[PDB]
Amino acid sequence: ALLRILKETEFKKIKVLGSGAFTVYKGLWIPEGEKVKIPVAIKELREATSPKANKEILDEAYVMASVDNPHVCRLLGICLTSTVQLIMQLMPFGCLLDYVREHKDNIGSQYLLNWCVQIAKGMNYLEDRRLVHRDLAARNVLVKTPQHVKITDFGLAKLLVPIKWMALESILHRIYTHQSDVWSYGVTVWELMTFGSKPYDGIPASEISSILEKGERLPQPPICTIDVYMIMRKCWMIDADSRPKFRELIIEFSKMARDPQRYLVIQGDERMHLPSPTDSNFYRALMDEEDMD
Ligand SMILES: Nc1ncnc2c1ncn2[C@@H]1O[C@H](COP(=O)(O)OP(=O)(O)NP(=O)(O)O)[C@@H](O)[C@H]1O
Ligand SMILES: [Mg+2]
Repeated sequence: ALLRILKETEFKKIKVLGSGAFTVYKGLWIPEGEKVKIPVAIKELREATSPKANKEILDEAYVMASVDNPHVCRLLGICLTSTVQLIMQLMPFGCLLDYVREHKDNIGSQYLLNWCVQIAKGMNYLEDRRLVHRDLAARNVLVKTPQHVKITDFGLAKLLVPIKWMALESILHRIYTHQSDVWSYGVTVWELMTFGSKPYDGIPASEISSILEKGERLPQPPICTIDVYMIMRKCWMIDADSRPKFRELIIEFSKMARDPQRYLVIQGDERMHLPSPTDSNFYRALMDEEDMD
């Protein structure tokens, strides 16, 4: 019941928001018998085969329609035609990568650390459900409000290549576990703490696996103390079961979000605080009524 099969005639694509490797549209759901048009997000993929890619897509979409977590985007509906179209809640703020990139001069420690906690809470839920993201990145974290981030694009990757966000065991042997997701998680934290820098900028993807084996890792971002950089460093250990668990990651960034400036050194950090409750409640009443935003 968590996945609504839609007819083509009851939703319309309107404007393109972006496109990657799996095209995302700002669209309009028209419920039958009504005069309202309800904004939705529509992701359309490449070609598809009826004699095959139907249940394979539909059965795995039911999995994606079952994720129930404040920090993981749920698939709401599907339309199975020549193409494949997935309908989800439109998030008007866009991805966290472009967000922190357009707001470099305005992301405090309280936000950054809280975003880590939220991403780890999302990722930790997927593990409790025995599910592997396969494509975690700052571009796959959506901004519902600036105070509430949600992971997106779960289970896309498996049903359909981001070398610079994959663990070595995944580049070399195509092994994808919850511990490989932790690697990608660590890279995402690096994108966030650099305000959106490209990982291994300029280095060809072909050569990433070698530099990992000789022990290149992403550099400690300026604003990071070694406590945070150590945590990052531990995500990219060669031995996957030496990497932190998502559940450990929640507790630690939570600890650090309780004294933000001791762990991140941002200029004027004292003036870029979280919203007052008043602002927070107004935000939620219009944009984010979710049970535990
Ligand atoms: N539900 C959504 N609401 C609003 N914007 C969205 C939504 N889903 C995706 N987008 C944006 O649409 C664009 C395309 O996303 P997508 O096609 O998944 O490529 P990508 O995230 O940039 N990289 P990848 O997912 O790894 O292939 C990105 O700029 C996303 O932030
Ligand atoms: Mg995406």
